Amino acid sequence: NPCEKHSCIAVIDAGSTGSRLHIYSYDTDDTNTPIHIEEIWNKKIKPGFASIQPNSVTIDAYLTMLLADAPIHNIPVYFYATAGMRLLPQSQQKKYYDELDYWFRQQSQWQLVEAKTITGNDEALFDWLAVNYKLDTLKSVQNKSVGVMDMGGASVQIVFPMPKNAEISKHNQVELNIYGQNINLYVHSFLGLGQTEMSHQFLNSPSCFANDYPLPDGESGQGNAPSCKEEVTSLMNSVHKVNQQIQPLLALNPVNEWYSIGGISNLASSQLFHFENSELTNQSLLQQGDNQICHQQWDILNGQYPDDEYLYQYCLLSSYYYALMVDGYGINPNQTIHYIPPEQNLDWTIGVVLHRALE
Amino acid sequence: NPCEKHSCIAVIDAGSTGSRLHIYSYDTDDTNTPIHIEEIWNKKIKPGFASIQPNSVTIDAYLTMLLADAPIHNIPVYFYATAGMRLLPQSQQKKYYDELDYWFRQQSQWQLVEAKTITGNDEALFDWLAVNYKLDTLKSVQNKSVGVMDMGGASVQIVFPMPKNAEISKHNQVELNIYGQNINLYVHSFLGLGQTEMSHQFLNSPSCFANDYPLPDGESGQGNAPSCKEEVTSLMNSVHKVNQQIQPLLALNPVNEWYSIGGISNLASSQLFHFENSELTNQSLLQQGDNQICHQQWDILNGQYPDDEYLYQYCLLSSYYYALMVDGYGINPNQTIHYIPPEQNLDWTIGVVLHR
Ligand SMILES: [Cl-]
Ligand SMILES: [Cl-]
Repeated sequence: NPCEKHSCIAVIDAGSTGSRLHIYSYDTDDTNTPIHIEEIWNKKIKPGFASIQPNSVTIDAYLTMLLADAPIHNIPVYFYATAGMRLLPQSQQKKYYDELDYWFRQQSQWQLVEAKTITGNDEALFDWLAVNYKLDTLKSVQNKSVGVMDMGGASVQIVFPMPKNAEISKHNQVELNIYGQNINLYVHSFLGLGQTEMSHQFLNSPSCFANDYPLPDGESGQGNAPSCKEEVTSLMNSVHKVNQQIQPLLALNPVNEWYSIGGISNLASSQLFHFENSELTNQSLLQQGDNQICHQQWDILNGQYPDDEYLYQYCLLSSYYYALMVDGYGINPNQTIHYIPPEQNLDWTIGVVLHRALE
Repeated sequence: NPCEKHSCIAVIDAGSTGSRLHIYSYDTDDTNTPIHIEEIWNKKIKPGFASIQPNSVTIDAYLTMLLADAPIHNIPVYFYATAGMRLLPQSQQKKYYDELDYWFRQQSQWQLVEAKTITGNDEALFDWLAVNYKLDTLKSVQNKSVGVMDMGGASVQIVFPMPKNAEISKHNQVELNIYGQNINLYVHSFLGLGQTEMSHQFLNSPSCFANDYPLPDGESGQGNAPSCKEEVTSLMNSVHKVNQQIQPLLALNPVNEWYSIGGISNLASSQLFHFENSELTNQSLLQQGDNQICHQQWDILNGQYPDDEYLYQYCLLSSYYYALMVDGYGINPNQTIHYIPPEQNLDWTIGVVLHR
């Protein structure tokens, strides 16, 4: 038991399709920042916390199931819900936290520090911290601007270095002091551009599905990644104005290197795709998606990759990631995007180890 | 027990936000078509069926919560799911039906006749039938065109009279016979344009919420219904193409009387709005939404109307209904829109009684 000799905390990522408990051990350096962060337990249950009934019987069973079988007890716990909960009226969110806080108060082997819905901005901050901890770029001043994108189930985040600026909302900027240095980041998140929210507007678009895929309106897929990508661009830009919001900032604050986590890692490392060195370009992503998925017959594809649960959306997702990065964020279609290998299955929770404040 | 003296049927509308069980008694006329339809039981539960974990304990508990206290069990059941399920691929929907079928194989009072996800087009037909049955316009050849809109949580339906049309997907029209008259309807369902799904595109848009309402990203609302409405219009027309599909057909087949069911009734009959005779116009809906929610200080307005979980959405919803009906369907902003009083809890299920 490492928690007898090292600091440990638990961080629960309560996301849209489940809740994932992580337990991290670590030490602290002379700037009192965490170092030697190690994950010693990782367990996910379904479904998403915001999707269960907010009553004591249900929440109690859910929390019990999540915290069952934990090898370590008697540590602090941070329960951070993200977009799944952000989608609910705040008076509904309150019932959940009331019930969960109550559950924690009537037991004494987990010490609940905080249970709340974090903003997409806090979540972007954590995204940027987790990736840069892994790349070991936090301890020393960086010459290169590292940008991070999180392609999540229920929101997407973008975050990159930017100097303190009086003309951008203060909720989109974070200044942090970590390892002795000051880092100033622009943070942004989008709910309606999450994969779930975005997909629910295109399920009847034939260009976004493999040929003969049955669309819910009774028509057939006729997959065409560029056509699908143009349609998704209308959501990005005519509706959400991502281009107007994000392209001026990246032009004034260039990113030297892009890293991504979330669904993009999962799609890119699927056997339908061929990428080396855990990196892709948007150009290649769209072309591969169009050739490998959009232009194939659904039943053949489905038969060839069984129990591959988001397969039916791969044509749409290829197109949507392009539309988001290139048409929305303005990123060159030939620029390299690093993705964190999906085996490490990284989420933003390491950022909570590193940074315990919120907005 | 009214089912001793009359035919009865149970019809569940398993929509995106909840399922509503209705039990209807009825007699029939000389064609064996239902008449004298009365509702004898109405129970709603939440959340939507398609949103619960598809394992057997969760599905069985939900069906029990829906059906077990019903006062009559030995009757035909039609379980029709709609847009909540349309959001899921067929392999996921199958899991839900397999468990559901099993639960019915165990409760052998109920006679499950069908449990399936219906098409948006069948749903729209049901919408039109249910509303016209209640208005009593079915028994005779109407000299006016009655249109119906169903403002659901995940999809929205529009349906109105239109003669056969070689230029229109036959997915979008239906001929029906009822009470011995033929009627052709145009039908259309727009998936993702229901109020819940659509609201998930706008929760951080300051134009769509009361001044200083705290948005999920930490920003403040800065309500302005024309700005909100325009954003919603981009979803309707840049993304979904509603105007291009619907406006030319209403131009050629005008509707004299629009009726609506679903969320518009709940919004319009709330205490924030002032409408008489269960009808509104879009122009009045937008202006009242704009003046009495969008342009209000949130904390003050919230303290003024305490009893009201959805109040904070009224800026967005007023702007949305306007975008849909006026910018999407092309309805004159001054044309009366009748909405069914919310206390009737009218959905499309009367249509199942009538057409199966
Ligand atoms: Cl549909
Ligand atoms: Cl947010």
